[PDB]
Amino acid sequence: NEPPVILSMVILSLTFLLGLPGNGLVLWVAGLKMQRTVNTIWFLHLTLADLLCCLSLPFSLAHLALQGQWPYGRFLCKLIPSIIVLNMFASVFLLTAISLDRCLVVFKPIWCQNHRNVGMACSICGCIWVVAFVMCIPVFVYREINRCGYKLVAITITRLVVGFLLPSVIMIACYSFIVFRARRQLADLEDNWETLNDNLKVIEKADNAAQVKDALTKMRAAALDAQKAKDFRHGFDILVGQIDDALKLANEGKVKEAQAAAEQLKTTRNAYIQKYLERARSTLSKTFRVAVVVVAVFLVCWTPYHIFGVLSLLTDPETPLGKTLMSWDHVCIALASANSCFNPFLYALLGKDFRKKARQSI
Amino acid sequence: SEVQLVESGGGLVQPGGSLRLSCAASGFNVVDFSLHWVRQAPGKGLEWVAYISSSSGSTSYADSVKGRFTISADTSKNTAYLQMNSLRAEDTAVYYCARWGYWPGEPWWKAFDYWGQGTLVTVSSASTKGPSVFPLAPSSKSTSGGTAALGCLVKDYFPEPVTVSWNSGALTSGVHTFPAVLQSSGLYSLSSVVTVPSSSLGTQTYICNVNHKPSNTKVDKKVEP
Amino acid sequence: SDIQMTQSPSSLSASVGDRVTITCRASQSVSSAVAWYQQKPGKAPKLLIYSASSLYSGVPSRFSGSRSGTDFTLTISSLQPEDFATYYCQQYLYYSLVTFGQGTKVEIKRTVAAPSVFIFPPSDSQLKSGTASVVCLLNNFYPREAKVQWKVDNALQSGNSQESVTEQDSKDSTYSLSSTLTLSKADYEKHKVYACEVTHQGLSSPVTKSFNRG
Ligand SMILES: Cc1cc(C(c2ccc(Cl)cc2)c2ccc(Cl)cc2)sc1C(=O)N[C@@H](CCCN=C(N)N)C(=O)O
Repeated sequence: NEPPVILSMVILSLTFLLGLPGNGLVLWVAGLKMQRTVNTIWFLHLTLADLLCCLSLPFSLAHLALQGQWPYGRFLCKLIPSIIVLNMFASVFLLTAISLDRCLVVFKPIWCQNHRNVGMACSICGCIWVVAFVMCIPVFVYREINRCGYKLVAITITRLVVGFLLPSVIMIACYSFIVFRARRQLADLEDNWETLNDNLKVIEKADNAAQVKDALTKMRAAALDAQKAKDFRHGFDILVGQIDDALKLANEGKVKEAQAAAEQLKTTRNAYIQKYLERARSTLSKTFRVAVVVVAVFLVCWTPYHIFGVLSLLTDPETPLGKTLMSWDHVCIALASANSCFNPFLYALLGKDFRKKARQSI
Repeated sequence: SEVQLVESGGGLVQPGGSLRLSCAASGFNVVDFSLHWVRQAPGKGLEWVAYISSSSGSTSYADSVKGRFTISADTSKNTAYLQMNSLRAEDTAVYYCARWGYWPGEPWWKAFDYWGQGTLVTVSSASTKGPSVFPLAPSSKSTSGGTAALGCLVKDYFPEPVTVSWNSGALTSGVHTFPAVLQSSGLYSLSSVVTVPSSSLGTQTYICNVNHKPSNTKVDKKVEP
Repeated sequence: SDIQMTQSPSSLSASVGDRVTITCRASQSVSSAVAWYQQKPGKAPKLLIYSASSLYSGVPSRFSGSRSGTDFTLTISSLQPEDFATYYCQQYLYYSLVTFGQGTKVEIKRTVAAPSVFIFPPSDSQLKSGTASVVCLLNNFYPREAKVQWKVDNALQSGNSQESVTEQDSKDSTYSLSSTLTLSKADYEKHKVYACEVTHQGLSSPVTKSFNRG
């Protein structure tokens, strides 16, 4: 009995029990009900990787319960950890590719509209699986049995380089760029709303036609700018039409009628502009929270594993520090495998249409 | 046929007075597209003149033409009219008619998809006098080898177009025709020159036949060294 | 006040196949309400790009437009012998807010050439009519950037003379220039020597063409 061993067993059991049925249901809904799109392919691949990773959790529990003693042949001892590493690398690369695609669809929309299809998604998923198998090959090669394991530095170095540094950096950069672009769009919308409001504040008490028409032209320019940021388009068209009517009324020397037409804009403003501004703010808050939670979960799940993998080479196993690292390696791998259960709750279960399909499925 | 716009108010006027420019559309209805006017001075850029709305009644004019011009439209024959009064030397340009659409739709964001033929409106401030032709030959010596030059200069003619040809077209390689220039008095000058080796000067003569189309002036000027 | 528009590339030279960039700036926010037009000498203008983002039908895909804040950029990838004309920019934010730019002209580059400068004095008919006119001809110059002056009896003269220049030569794509100055009979007979100086860039020194009266 050992507290780290019991903790690892409990974490693995909870991960399995919370991941297997959920991932199974998500995969079933995405395969049998959801239409065949690119995001559907990504979700299917992620759920398949998570299911293949969770199916070996009983084997990990059986191995840990025997206190390392593996009576089976060398075949399983070389196969199952290689399969675990394969699933982990596949999931990491799939998440990185999903982040890259979500960044590219906002960065260059024309290139994605003209090139992004299902064939490219299948090809990049195949390339991801090939790279994962290449990274898994040395695990299956160097593993040997009784205690299943090894008897190494460059392997851990290239693993930290390819599987942890570059994917995490790419994901962080993509999420940061998306957040910055969304915040810039919200700032532009808020500036347009402020230019619409501050000039009406003086139009409501103006006493000259030149300032009125200048402020109305500024309002029209701000509305045309915000239109490129559905009932939204109809409301902006009505707003621009009423602004044009106010301009036509002001050019004829009617200052009071122009002020009345400008004050009439408050109805459609409070009807459409405020509602859509609140909707955009809520959407930005939601996507920012989602990105932050995903990044935090990925870091918490994949940082201690690589930290301990690096420290294993800089610490002698005979020293008490090496024994402590070897004992907590189980907890580290359990926390890393918990990401396989945390994946569907942060990628697939957030879509509104997907949530509705999953609810109607039950 | 496609969208076409034709003008019929081209001509010359006096300082002030009055003029009426017409704009006829073909291929579409004027009840649904707004008609505007754009000036273009010879050798200058474009400039907006006025705007008339057929289905709205609202009119608009440039800051430099307020209180002097008037614009209207007729949906019976689908024809726009521009009455100009108190014209000055600044209004001498080629007027172009265009059509910009309505905000509820895509044609609004579209540019001037169809331009008119263009109507030339110039202020005369003078009368027709008739061009005078004068030869241009080297004074005493050139010594340039087989690259000589001889020309004819027409001067003091009010209308713009003028025809000139060497030997009724027998000599064409090297005939350079330069655009007319406006003088301070109101007349124009044009020079038509040609280059020929000196070996041909001592063998055959040259005549610069110049005819004025807006008048009945034909001159056959001989050029000899 | 009216929304001003400034167009810095008034005239630029390029060759066939090279790219052309035209920049434009507005006074305030226009929201991509700027379109481009192409006009040939002696013909009506025609649109090529509207809203700086969409290409109009029938226009070749070589032209492209981009917008950055209040700045607009028109890009031509490869020139063709059929698109050498003038380019204008128009703001169409509203019916009463139409404003045009200064215009952008394009020309074809050529090799080095020396202009054969000639001078022609007034004839006998000029003296009989009472007014004389002396002209100067510059035949072939590629850059179209040159200065020509008149030495009237060891004295420079300007302002009274008038110059013209032809453009878009169909034969050699070069340019020709014609200067002319007119004076009275008593103002011309009082002098004996005249000259014309040319300071063309393609020449190592200003070339002078002179003649002695009588
Ligand atoms: C990912 C993974 C999962 C493994 C299995 C397992 C072990 C044995 C057998 Cl027979 C069957 C399954 C397992 C997981 C959890 C628990 Cl509680 C018990 C067992 S082994 C393994 C792996 O790749 N180890 C590498 C790197 C470790 C270095 N330390 C770092 N990087 N922090 C190595 O050995 O060098």
